Amino acid sequence: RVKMHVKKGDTVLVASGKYKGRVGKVKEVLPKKYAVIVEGVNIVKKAVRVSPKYPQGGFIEKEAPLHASKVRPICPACGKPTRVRKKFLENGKKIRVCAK
Amino acid sequence: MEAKAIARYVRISPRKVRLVVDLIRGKSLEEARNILRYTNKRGAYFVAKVLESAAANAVNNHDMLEDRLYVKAAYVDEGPALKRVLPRARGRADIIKKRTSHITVILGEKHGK
Amino acid sequence: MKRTWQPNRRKRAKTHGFRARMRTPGGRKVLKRRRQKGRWRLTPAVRK
Amino acid sequence: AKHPVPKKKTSKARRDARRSHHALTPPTLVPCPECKAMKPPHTVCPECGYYAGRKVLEV
RNA sequence: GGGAUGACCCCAGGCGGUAGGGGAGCGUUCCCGAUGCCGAUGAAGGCCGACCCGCGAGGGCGGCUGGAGGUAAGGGAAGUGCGAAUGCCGGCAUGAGUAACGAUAAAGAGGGUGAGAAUCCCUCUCGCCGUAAGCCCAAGGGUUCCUACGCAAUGGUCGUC
RNA sequence: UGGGGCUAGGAGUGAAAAGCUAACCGAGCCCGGAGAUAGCUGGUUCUCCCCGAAAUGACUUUAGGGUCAGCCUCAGGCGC
RNA sequence: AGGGAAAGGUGAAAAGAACCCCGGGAGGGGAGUGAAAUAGAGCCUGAAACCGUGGGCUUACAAGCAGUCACGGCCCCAAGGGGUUGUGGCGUGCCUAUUGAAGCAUGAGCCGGCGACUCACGGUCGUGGGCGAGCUUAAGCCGUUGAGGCGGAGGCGUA
Repeated sequence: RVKMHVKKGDTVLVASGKYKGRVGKVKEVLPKKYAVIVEGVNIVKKAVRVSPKYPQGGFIEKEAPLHASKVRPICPACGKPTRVRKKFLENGKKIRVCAK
Repeated sequence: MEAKAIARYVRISPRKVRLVVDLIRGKSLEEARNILRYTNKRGAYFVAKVLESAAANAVNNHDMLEDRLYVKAAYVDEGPALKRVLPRARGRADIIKKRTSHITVILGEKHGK
Repeated sequence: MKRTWQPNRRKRAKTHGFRARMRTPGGRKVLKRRRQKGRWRLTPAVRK
Repeated sequence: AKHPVPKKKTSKARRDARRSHHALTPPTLVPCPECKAMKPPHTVCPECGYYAGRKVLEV
C-alpha cells in the first residue's frame, strides 16, 4: 500500500556517508520506518540484558538500520536502477541492461 | 585544580539556605564540617550533604589529597517555584509559592610549592 | 446555613433527564443543539 | 487588603540595607578533652562524655 | 548670480512653535527580478565595540554565539513601527522572613523502628465528651473498606504515618 | 418536621416588606437580535524640512453638540 | 439551558550515558557515545524583567526628578581613548486634561509579546497616462491552466 520499495532479502552496495562503498547482503527490511540492515553500521549501546537470566548483554552489539535510500542494489558489476519485465506469464525485475 | 558539587532542585528557599552557605565560604574542609555540625538550621543538612560529595570527588577523582582541601567558593542559585492555593475569608483564595534551590560547592588545595 | 444544592437522584432524573427532555418541544431542541456541538453527555451524568 | 498600605515599591538598595544585620553567627566550640573531637562547651557529647557522669557506650 | 545647468562654485536673506495644512525619507511582512545570486571556509536570529557613512529614522565594518537557511540593483502589494487605554495574555518583583498555621479539652516519660522521629508503633502517668464528642438506620457520596510495597507531591510543621 | 406533588417572569407566591422566586429582584437566568445606541470619559505606535490658528458673530428643544461666516494651509492665475 | 482553557521542536542515528565514586533518594563528579552534550530528555535558538558569585572604582558632617558642565584623583591598552567619582557651577518626573500642573488633579509595580483611520460601492477635487468630438464597454462566449481575445444592450459627452 504505497509502502513498498527498492530492495529486499538480497545483495546491495552502500553509497551513503560513513560506510561509503561496502557490499553486504539481505537488509532485513522494515519498512514502517524506511530502513535496512546489511552488515554495516555497528554501535556498542551499553547494556545489562533484558533480564540478566542468561546474564549480561555483551559489548560489540548488533547492526543499525540505516536509511533505505543509502543502499543501491547490484548485478554483474554495480548498482543500476531497477527496471521491470513481463515474462509473458508472471512478473520479475531486470537491472538496466543485464538481469534480476 | 578544583572539585565541584552542585545539588539541584532542593526544595527550600534560597534566601534561607544562603544564610548558612555564606558561613563556610573560604574555610578549611575541616572547619566547615564542624560549623555545619553545630549550625542550627534546616539548611545545614542540605549543604553538609553537598560539601561532602564535593570532597570525595577531589580525593577520589582528581587525586587532590584530603588534608590540603578548602572551600574555594560556593553559592546558591534559584530554581523554579511550586505554586499552590490558599483559601481565604469571603472565599477569596491567594497563591502561595513554595520556593526552590540549586546548591553549589567548589574545593581547592591550599598552597603548592 | 443550609445552602442551595440539596441532591436527590429521583428529583434530578425527573427534571433534567432524557425522557423528560423528549416530551417537550423545547427539551427536544436542547439535545439537538447539544449533539450538533459534540458534547459527550446530552443529559447530566447520573447512575450509581 | 485593608486600611494601612505601602505607598511605593521598596528599592533594591533599601531592601538589602534592612538586611545588613541579618548576617549569621558560627557556633562556639572547644576541643573535647579526653578524646580527639570538637564540642560546644558546657555540653556532654557522644564521642566522649564525662567522669562521675553518664555517656554513650563502654564494653 | 553664473548661464559651455556643472544640481557644482559665488552672493544675500529666512529657519521658537499646540490644534492643524503641506514636503521629503528610514524600517517591518509578502510578490516580480529567480531553473538566478550568496551559503557548512557558516544563512536567519542572538551578545559586544571607543571604528566607518548618514541631519535623523537608519546602514556598514569587526569579534564571540548560532547551525540552514537567506535574497541585490530597479519596482509592486499591505494584518506595517506602542509607553501610557483602572487596556489583554504571560513571566518576575515590593510589602517580608512580615500577618497567619482554623475553637484555651492538656500534656509527660520510657521502650521500639528507621539514612532521618516533638509529629509512626507499644507501655505507664495526666486531661476532655458521655439525652455525646457513644451506638443503630435513612439520604447523599462512589472503593474512601482490608493487605503488601512506598513518600515526589496532597497534609497549613514533621512524617518511617 | 421527613417523603411525594402543583403554581414562573408583567407571571407565580405573599398574616403585605415592592418580601421571596438557586449567595445583589421596583420585574430571574441563558442564548440570540448585537459589533444596540453612547452630541460623554479614556487611548491612537518611525525620522527630518517649511508654514502655522481659535477660544468671536448669526440661527439652533441651542447652551461642554452643530451649520454658515471669520482666523491657518496648499495648488492655479493676476501683477504694485 | 449554557459557558469553556492551557499544552508543538534532543539527535543524521538513541548511539538516551555500561562501569566506578559521594548520597536513603533526588541530584552531582569521573568514564563513554556524538561533528556538537551550557544538543542529556517539558532537551534547537535561548532576548528582557528578576536572583546570585567574583573582580576594578567608590562611599559612615551630609540635603535629593538623581542628571549635566568643569576641573582633580585612582584603575585597564598610549602624548589618545574607556571605566569610576571627590569638589564646584546649573537644574520643578512622563502622559492626559487644561485659562493654568513638579504639582496634593487622571493613568501607569517592572519586562516581553497582542493592541486603534480599513475595505466595497457611489461622489468630488487633484494627478500619471491612453484616445479624442468622441471615449468606454456589462453580463456572457472562445482560449489559456498564473495569455489573452471577442462581446455596443447600456453609460457619460456633443444645447
